[PDB]
Amino acid sequence: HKSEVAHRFKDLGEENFKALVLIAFAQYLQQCPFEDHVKLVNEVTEFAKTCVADESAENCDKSLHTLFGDKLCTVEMADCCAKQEPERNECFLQHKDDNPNLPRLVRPEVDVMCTAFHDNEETFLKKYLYEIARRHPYFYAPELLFFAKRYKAAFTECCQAADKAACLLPKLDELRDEGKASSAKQRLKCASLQKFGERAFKAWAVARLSQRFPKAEFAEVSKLVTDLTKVHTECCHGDLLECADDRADLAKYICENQDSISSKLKECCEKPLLEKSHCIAEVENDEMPADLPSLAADFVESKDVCKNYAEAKDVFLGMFLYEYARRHPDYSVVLLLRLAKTYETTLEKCCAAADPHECYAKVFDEFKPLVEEPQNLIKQNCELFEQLGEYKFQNALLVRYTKKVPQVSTPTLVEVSRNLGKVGSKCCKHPEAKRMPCAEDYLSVVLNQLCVLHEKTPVSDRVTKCCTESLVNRRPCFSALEVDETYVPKEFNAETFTFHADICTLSEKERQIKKQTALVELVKHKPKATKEQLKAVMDDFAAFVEKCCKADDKETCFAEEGKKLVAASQAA
Ligand SMILES: [Zn+2]
Repeated sequence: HKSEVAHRFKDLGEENFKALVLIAFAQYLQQCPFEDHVKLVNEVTEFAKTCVADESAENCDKSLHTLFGDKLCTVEMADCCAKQEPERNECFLQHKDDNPNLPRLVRPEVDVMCTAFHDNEETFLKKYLYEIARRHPYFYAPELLFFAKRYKAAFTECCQAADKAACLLPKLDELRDEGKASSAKQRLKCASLQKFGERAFKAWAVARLSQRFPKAEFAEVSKLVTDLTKVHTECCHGDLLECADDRADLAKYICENQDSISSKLKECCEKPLLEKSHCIAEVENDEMPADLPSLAADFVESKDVCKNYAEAKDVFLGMFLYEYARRHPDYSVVLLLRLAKTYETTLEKCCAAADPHECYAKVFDEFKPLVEEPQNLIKQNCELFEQLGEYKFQNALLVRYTKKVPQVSTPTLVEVSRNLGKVGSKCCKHPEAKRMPCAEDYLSVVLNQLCVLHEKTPVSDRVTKCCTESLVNRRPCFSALEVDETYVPKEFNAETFTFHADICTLSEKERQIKKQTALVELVKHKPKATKEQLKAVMDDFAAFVEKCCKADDKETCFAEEGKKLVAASQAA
């Protein structure tokens, strides 16, 4: 590398460069309007084109953070812009806002959108990136490019359809659902790297890829872990151009040699660049090879265990996890990492003592309770889900987690508990030998969100403990939280329980959030009421809404009949 800017302009290409730069600025300055970033991205692009012509031109020598940050600083920001590199980039990164409280964007009419798509395609698609990047500062940048590709394809197709709204809206809504999920899933990776370190990510990545590619050798898996670690490190540090290039190259590497890795990549490697990576990242598990011995020979019984461990602890323990993860796709990543830490801690205390086998021989016995514990949670909560349904299952978990940590803000409790309820719809449909991976690694994402949303405004000593103590053990920690006894009941507030005619016109998603926001506030006001008791109060609520939405005058029904609800409720 002689001049870093131009180099990335050739590798990635103008379309992707411009995109990735727009995403970079959007994530760092989330409050600034669209027209400002467009001007900055344009000026970097035009600048990069001079460096392509001449790598010896003025300022092309500078680093990408310097080039990016100087350009943002022509525009929170005033704090960071006082600084030099690299502390400025750390500032910018610290200043990322998870819930920026931008308005949930209202979509124009489909006829209006398809006009602007044809008349100004470049603008229309640029504004998509902008708006998603702004609300999801931790979004996997190369992924978001693929989202833009899908979003583009949607209009090319549905704008030339007989019915446009019937074509377009279910595609765009489906796409927004994936976005939120991807975003949350990626927010975990960054949190893992940034709060727990590069070992956490490396250990995570060994487990996940070993499960995925069991016919791959250890040395082959360890390479893909190094490459995948680098890619997310760079993406989570704001090196978006370098992340996307390195990710692209890890995809060409894999696809070149599927034989060394897996048999499931036949279809993925016959796809466009953006879609290619997505496919690999989300590929099914390859068939575990049949001729695999017991793990106990090399790792429990052998006479050179402490010898091979002491020679290379991270090599050896990486092999353990490799060997254990490749033959247990039924286990969750985070379950596997507990066992890798259980086996780690055994070898540290016991290689020291002069009787090594006597301790080390009965290690696998320690795993038994760690494997049953998640399986018990999934069997039980999926039972509950299948019995109630998503909405009521959310309502139950809402009561559960509010009773656990009633100090947490109501938007967070409601958003988290709602997303905890979605595990049921995602994972319980699958069979028992494929449930824990789905479920427990989803809960990792959703709990990380509680942690992240809570991190900025900490009001719960329990949530801080469970979030900080161990990345791997979080779900056990949170599950183990019994109902809080210290909590003083919050005093009745008439604004919280005064509802308006607005409720009738809303969506089914939007409607039930409001009702769930009440149910938390009920649990916050009256925490000693049972799960049965509260049902009867929310019963009367729903029927009150129902009759006032069929009213001639809706305004007056919601005001007058509403106060009789709060009177009758507060009594019981
Ligand atoms: Zn960086």
